[PDB]
Amino acid sequence: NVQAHLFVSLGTAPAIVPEAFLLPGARFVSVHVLTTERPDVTLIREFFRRHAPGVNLTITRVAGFQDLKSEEDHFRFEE
Amino acid sequence: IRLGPERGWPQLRRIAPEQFPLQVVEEKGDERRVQAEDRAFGTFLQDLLQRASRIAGAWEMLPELPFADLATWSEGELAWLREPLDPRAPADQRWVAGLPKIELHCHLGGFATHGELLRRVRNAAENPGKLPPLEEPRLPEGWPLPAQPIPLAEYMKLGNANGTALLRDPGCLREQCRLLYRHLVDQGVCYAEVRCSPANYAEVRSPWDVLADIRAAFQECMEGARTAPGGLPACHVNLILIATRRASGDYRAAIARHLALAVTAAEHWRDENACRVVGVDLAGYEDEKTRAHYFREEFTAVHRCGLAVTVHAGENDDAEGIWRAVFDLNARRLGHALSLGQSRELLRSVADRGIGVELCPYANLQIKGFRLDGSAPGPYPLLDYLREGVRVTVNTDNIGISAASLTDNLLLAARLCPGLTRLDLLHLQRHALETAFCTATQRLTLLRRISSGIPRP
Amino acid sequence: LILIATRRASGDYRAAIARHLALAVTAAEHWRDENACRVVGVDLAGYEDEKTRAHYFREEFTAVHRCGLAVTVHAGENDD
Amino acid sequence: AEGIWRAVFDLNARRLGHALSLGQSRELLRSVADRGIGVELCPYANLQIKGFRLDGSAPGPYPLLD
Ligand SMILES: [Zn+2]
Repeated sequence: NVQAHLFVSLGTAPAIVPEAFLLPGARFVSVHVLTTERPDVTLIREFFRRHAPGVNLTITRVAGFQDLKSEEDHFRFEE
Repeated sequence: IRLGPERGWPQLRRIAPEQFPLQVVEEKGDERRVQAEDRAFGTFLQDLLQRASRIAGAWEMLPELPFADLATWSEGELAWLREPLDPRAPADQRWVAGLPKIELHCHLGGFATHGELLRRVRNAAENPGKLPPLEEPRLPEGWPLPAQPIPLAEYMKLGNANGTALLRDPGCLREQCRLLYRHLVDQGVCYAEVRCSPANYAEVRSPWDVLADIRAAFQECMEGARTAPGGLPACHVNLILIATRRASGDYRAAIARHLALAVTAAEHWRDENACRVVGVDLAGYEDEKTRAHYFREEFTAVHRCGLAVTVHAGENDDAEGIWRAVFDLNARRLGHALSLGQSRELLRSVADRGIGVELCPYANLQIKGFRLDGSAPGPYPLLDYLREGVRVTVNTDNIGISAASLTDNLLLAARLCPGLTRLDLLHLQRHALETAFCTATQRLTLLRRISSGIPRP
Repeated sequence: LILIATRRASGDYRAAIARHLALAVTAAEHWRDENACRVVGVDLAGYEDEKTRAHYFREEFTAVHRCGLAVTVHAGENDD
Repeated sequence: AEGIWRAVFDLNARRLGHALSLGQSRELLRSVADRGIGVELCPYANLQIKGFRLDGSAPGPYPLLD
């Protein structure tokens, strides 16, 4: 009866968010995706456009994190 | 792979996004690039978890802590809290100066007796022509720490420049009240009870008028300083009227006058969040012939009307005067009970009944003499009273005559009894809180205010 | 003006007596103009019997006697 | 309440038993509260001796909550 929002992080390998959307028993609404600058999200958008219209997907990117070398960018990602 | 559910922390479950917002760099349809201005939430979470960990670490011996917030301190600070206080270290002096304090023994007529304060009080009179000529009694050599004690006569004569010789003028009295309140606020005191003798200042006015002026001045001072959270005055002041007893002369009609005035005034003003008359005091010259049980039929009316009583006892008398004050006059607090240790049964009775004891280190040193730095009057009984369970507090008595404040009094108390710790100072503050003449709501508010105001090392 | 201290057969009445005596003393000290309304004494009235005679209230009136205020007593209406 | 007042202020009692009439005098109740004097009540004995209403159905109300 709850809205049951889903929150997921995405790497350089897509087709994980479509998989995790199919939890056996959950009626997900407003899937949220958190990712970096580089990786592509066309596959996820096409999936949610063709198989689940009313789910209002949102995608968020961290402004200056594309690869990690020091600990500084991990902290900004966490914040 | 289903790991399971989670609960989280109660004060982070709901929170609000307005406190920690996100900044959008650029946005197309259903895609965003975000940025955080700073790392406030990280510090918030870190200190929250640190507080939780410290509270978990210190959960036992929590009933033994005078205040609850001490359970949020680290192990090192708690260990530092148990070490003997060092009066000579600047850090300890600053720590003592920063503590919230409660005052219970302060005479109004002995505040501005020397120096610039006397001149400021004098240059406020409504009738400067009637002012007595200026004169300042000369203090003994090394006055704050005299080499030899002096009797009470010289001690009282040391404040002849102020008091009955100066407070007949309404302006002088009003300025005296303002300056005392300013000093109390500067010292960090959050609650104080002030003793006064209004009938001594009435010559053309009635004692009712003098008391009304004093109460109005203190109330206006409280109204002016609405600092502190909740919109409450920085310092709260209540009043106690003195019944003075003398060696010879006419002094017993004035006593009845003060008690009647106190009863009427206590019934007059009843607002909880305002200056009020909360008790009576029996002070003055003490000996065998003027013991507390000779004034019982005068205090029967006060006992009928339900007012609290405090008695000066034990300063210049054996434990018999203390016993008579406790059991014949139904006293709730005791002043300068330096001879309480002579009787074990009386000490047990006082400890069991919860009767408070009030000591003034500087005045006691100046009048009786006591060894400093652990180098005959005997040892100063503060540690004995703490160990036996007595509700004992440290006060200032006469600020002007003794030339010392509450911070100096606490430091000198540390000097009189080597081995006194800072936790002992916190226990003294708690004792003063539990012994004060106030309502339960005010007591709870004061406890909450004091607990979250103790500075860290 | 004269202020009454009332005694009753049973109940709570002594606190009111002490209150009235203290108020009388304070008021007599307050207003002192000769050509004006003034409080000039106290009264001991109310229920009277063997157990509520005058000598049971001496300690309450010692203060009135110290302050020098006149006293009048209801006596003899229903007693020997 | 006169007996309670005399017990408190003339015999220096530390606890009071069956002080059912303490509420008649507000000043004495305030004094007892301020000084921390204990009060002892015995529900069954008080009900059997003085009589008291049950379930909110003249001794008056039972003074525990007050
Ligand atoms: Zn004093």
